Amino acid sequence: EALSKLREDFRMQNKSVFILGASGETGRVLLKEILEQGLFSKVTLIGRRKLTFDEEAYKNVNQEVVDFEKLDDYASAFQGHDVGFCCLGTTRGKAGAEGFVRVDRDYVLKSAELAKAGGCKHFNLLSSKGADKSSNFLYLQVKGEVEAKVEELKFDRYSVFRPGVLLCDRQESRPGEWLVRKFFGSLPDSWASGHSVPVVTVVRAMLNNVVRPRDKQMELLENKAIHDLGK
Amino acid sequence: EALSKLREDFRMQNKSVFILGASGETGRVLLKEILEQGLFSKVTLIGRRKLTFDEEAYKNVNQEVVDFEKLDDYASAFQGHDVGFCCLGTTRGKAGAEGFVRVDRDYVLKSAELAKAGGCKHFNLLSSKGADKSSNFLYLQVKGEVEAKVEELKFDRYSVFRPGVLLCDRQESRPGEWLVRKFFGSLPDSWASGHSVPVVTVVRAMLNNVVRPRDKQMELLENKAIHDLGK
Ligand SMILES: NC(=O)C1=CN([C@@H]2O[C@H](COP(=O)(O)OP(=O)(O)OC[C@H]3O[C@@H](n4cnc5c(N)ncnc54)[C@H](OP(=O)(O)O)[C@@H]3O)[C@@H](O)[C@H]2O)C=CC1
Ligand SMILES: NC(=O)C1=CN([C@@H]2O[C@H](COP(=O)(O)OP(=O)(O)OC[C@H]3O[C@@H](n4cnc5c(N)ncnc54)[C@H](OP(=O)(O)O)[C@@H]3O)[C@@H](O)[C@H]2O)C=CC1
Repeated sequence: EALSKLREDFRMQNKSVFILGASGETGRVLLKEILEQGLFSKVTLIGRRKLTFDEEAYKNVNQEVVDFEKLDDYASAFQGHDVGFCCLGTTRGKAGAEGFVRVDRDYVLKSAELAKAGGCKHFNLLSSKGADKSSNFLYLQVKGEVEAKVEELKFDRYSVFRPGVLLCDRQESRPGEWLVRKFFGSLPDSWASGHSVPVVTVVRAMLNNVVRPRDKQMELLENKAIHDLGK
Repeated sequence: EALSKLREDFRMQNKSVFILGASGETGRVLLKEILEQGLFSKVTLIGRRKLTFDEEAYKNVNQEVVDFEKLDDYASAFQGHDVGFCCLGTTRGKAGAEGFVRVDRDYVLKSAELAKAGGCKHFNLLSSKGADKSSNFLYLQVKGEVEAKVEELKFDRYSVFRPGVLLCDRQESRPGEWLVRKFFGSLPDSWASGHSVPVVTVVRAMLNNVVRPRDKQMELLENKAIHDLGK
């Protein structure tokens, strides 16, 4: 109800959004929810390849195909958007150690830099629970490092999300949750919420947050807060 | 290619199929793949509630809404199908201990009994890795018990599938796999396949198996075999 009011006010602001990582599993859910909620008057995807869609609402989605190795040459793709969401990410297994840093730190930071120069007022970064630039684990070290480097850009509003392992298709209430929980010991039915979170809940938290009036310059939501806001 | 030949031969046999648990996550993927592959000339869902669908192919799907507490009164719903798939299942958290036994053992066994009496020649049961009727863990004890009780019905062909924890949306190649694997230690990139499996792979294994000519009266596929056959 109050949230409904915030969404209406937000739609009246005629805001545009750009998304990095829309082809990914979190990104595709974010795009779908953005279209289902009709929060933005213009939606632009920025990525390495053109995507093909099903439903009709996708017909109005703009796509900017870029070469991340020469991103500066595609600076125009980052011009004029009010809000940005970054769901890009790879793994060491798929890209090697250096390739992982290249995507999760370099491409993300460069994109953020171009977005700031392009007028973006609210940048949203999908990070991970445990992000720590001092970590000895490459994945968490890089997440902590890129969080800090994007903070330095000083967006009017910067939101960092640190979800636990991403679930899908109600895994949290299906038999697999019982099997995993039992493997770890005699635990309470709410144990899973501490280390995991459904991707739809993460997206709902991101969009419920986007319609709240800007307050603090930097917001960082840990897994519990994501569960609470993504209700 | 050889598999393509088996599928063609199977379609020429004009077989009908019934599915229990089509509303579930594995069941819905099984139904979708059955329609996409066009393996059966008649598809019937048996369950506690009527389901509503999207795509056109679902228009020919028959639905039998039954009361599992009085299943004998719905014996006609099990009449005449050649193949049956059971993807029913609940949890202790959702149904309590007795309620879990009621669904996973009682409803499943009763359904199998009615299917056998109804002429079903090939019954497929979705069980779990670790199923053991002697287990001290309720979930695995019940899975092991119902596997044995259905074996006693002596279907012409009985296939039991024991998948590890069910994944979805490429979780096996996304960052969550790296996080979970690292939590467990320094492990090889193929570690996850030993304890988990994508639901689509499970369904593909089930359907690749269904088109193979009957050989042994009972077949039991463990997680590795499911990964291999569900390629
Ligand atoms: N999955 C999980 O459990 C968790 C994930 N995270 C974080 O959330 C974010 C999203 O994760 P998730 O949705 O699972 O990721 P996915 O693997 O589903 O999506 C990854 C995205 O990044 C893009 N990408 C990857 N490599 C490149 C590249 N070399 N060049 C250009 N684009 C690239 C992909 O594009 P393309 O389709 O072209 O490859 C895709 O859009 C990541 O930053 C991840 O670290 C946080 C907590 C847990
Ligand atoms: N998820 C996992 O990781 C694993 C699952 N398994 C096994 O695979 C099977 C399928 O699992 P999964 O797809 O995740 O399950 P889901 O929870 O997605 O689906 C469960 C199904 O059982 C039906 N069901 C549950 N309770 C009742 C009831 N009281 N009366 C009638 N129908 C009921 C559901 O119907 P409705 O929609 O009406 O509730 C639904 O069709 C289960 O037997 C599970 O134990 C095996 C290995 C791991």
